[PDB]
Amino acid sequence: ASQVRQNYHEDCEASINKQINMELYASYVYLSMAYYFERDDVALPGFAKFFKESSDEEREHAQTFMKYQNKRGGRIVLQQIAAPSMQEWGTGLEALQAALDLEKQVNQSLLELHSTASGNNDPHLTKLLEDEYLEEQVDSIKKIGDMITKLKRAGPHGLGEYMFDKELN
Amino acid sequence: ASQVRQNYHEDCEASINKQINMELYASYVYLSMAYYFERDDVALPGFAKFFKESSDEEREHAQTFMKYQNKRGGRIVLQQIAAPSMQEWGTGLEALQAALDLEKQVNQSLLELHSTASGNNDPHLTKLLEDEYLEEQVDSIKKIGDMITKLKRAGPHGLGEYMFDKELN
Amino acid sequence: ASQVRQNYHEDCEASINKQINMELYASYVYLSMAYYFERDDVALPGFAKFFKESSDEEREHAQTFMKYQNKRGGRIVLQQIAAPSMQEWGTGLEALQAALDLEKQVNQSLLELHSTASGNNDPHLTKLLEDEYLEEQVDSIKKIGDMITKLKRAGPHGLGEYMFDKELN
Amino acid sequence: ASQVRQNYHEDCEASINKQINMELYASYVYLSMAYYFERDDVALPGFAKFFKESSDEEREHAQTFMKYQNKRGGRIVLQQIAAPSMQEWGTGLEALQAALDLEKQVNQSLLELHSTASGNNDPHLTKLLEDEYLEEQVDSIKKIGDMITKLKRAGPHGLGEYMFDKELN
Ligand SMILES: [Fe+3]
Ligand SMILES: [Fe+3]
Ligand SMILES: [Fe+3]
Ligand SMILES: [Fe+3]
Ligand code: NI
Ligand code: NI
Ligand code: NI
Ligand code: NI
Ligand code: NI
Ligand code: NI
Ligand code: NI
Ligand code: NI
Repeated sequence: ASQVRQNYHEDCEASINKQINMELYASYVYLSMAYYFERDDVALPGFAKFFKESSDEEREHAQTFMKYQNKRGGRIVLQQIAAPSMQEWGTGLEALQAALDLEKQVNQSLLELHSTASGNNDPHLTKLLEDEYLEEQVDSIKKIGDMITKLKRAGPHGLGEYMFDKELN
Repeated sequence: ASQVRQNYHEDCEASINKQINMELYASYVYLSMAYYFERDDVALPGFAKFFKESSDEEREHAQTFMKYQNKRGGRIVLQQIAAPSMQEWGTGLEALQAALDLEKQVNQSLLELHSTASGNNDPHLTKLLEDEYLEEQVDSIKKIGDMITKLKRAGPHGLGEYMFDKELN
Repeated sequence: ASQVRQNYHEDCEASINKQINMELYASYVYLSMAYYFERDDVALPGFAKFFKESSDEEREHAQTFMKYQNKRGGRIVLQQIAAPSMQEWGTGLEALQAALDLEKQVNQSLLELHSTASGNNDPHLTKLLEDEYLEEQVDSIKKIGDMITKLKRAGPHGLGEYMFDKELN
Repeated sequence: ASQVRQNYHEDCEASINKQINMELYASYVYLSMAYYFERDDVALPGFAKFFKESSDEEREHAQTFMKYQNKRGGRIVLQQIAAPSMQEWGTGLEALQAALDLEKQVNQSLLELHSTASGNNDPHLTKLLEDEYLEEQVDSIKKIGDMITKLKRAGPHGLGEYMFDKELN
């Protein structure tokens, strides 16, 4: 084993590698959305900026897990990153609804990782998940939920979508 | 009696204690409204901020009456603070209408306190009420009335409610 | 359910609402103490300031739980706030002893909330409690314990109470 | 009559002249106390400063009434200023007790002046009394009451009197 490895279960190591792939996938989905909203026939620059920054954040989430893997003496194994589920994302509201669903899927995976870490009595890893991931995920889900409600109020189509887009820009 | 007490009628002392409870109740109502407007299915941050600041102000009104009670040599008696009349406040307009009704109820109580003070020939207390409470109350009622009119013009639902909320934020 | 709700048990939601009421009650108790110590026949401005700031802090604790309820998709339910157990709090030492007892009651409630969250496998909530509440509570209990010991040394009556009051101011 | 005189009753004019004398008398009493506390066998510099500043304030109160008399077209009539009731004021506590009694006598005179003004339907004068005199008087009575309580706690003799004197300096 690695000279640093201590109290680090192989199941947690493997689950971290799977989570790295999921974070990279989420980054790719948000990158797709970002440039969809810069199409000349879409032109929603607030949504584009929101999803560009979300894509950057998920790439950083993946990197933080890669750093963690190395810190504990596990070994990073990278797999193919799936194509985003769509090439075109529809309205601003439909993209936010897809984002909410994705964030909740990621949250479920993080909670399953926490259960794996708890069951293997790894408090360093439950700590990482609670402080660096679970809090960010709940905050993101509440923010996107708020955004869906505000957009449904303002629009969700036409002038209201145009005006809501400005609050993101 | 207190070593400081002079020209301070027991009826005014008791009426101040009842008003302290009413100010604390109004603070509680506005606190309820503030966090109602931060629900993920409401998401009106301008309304939330307006009612948060209103809640803070009413708590300060209560404290100023508590300080006054002590200044005159009366004794503060604190009672239960009733639960707000609602748990959910409806639309922004319905909350403002409830706020206007509450502010007018508080105003009526303050005017009755002024009549009690006048009838007991307490010009220090009629002074406090005129300068620190009655002016603020009339200004608040005019402001909320204005807000109701502006929101009815802009909305009061949908995009207009969304846009009006921004002027409060 | 709320569009944001995930892994949030109804028992935790209800326990958070009960804790909100307890924090508001503690705020009310400390508000009572604060203005008791500004009576002309008490006149302990250091104690008054200590309990005024404590009252503000407990109101903030309540608000942080209200924000948390909304963040997780629970629904805030506000109840009557009981009158403080006393109208007059006696000596500075007796008030600190009452405060220590109240802080330990609040701590016990927070620990029971943590046990509820743990038993329902909610690591986001055990996280909130550990980082935002349990640490503050233990620090507050140690501070008030220290204060009781210092006041018993200095006074606890007469000149020593007068001098101790200055270290709080 | 004066070219400026309007709605100014001769009874109010005479009562203002009597109040001018009372304010000057109070200034003289506090001047006596101030230098009593600078005797080599008393040596309480905090008390001395407190009463020096109180003496200055009462002289300013007299001058504000003289300015008011002129403003309304009344005519200032100045009378003998009585010697202070004592030449030696005893302990710090006895001086504060004498000051509290004097401030309450002045307050009673001001309230009688307000009743005279009210009965003669002079709202300019009831205004002056409420804003410039009655508020200051109640604040002064509460402050001296607080001071008596703090000094009784700290001392009122010996080391506690020595230490209390420092908080005034
Ligand atoms: Fe992520
Ligand atoms: Fe108010
Ligand atoms: Fe608390
Ligand atoms: Fe005066
Ligand atoms: Ni579609
Ligand atoms: Ni996020
Ligand atoms: Ni309705
Ligand atoms: Ni107001
Ligand atoms: Ni006792
Ligand atoms: Ni605390
Ligand atoms: Ni004597
Ligand atoms: Ni004064």
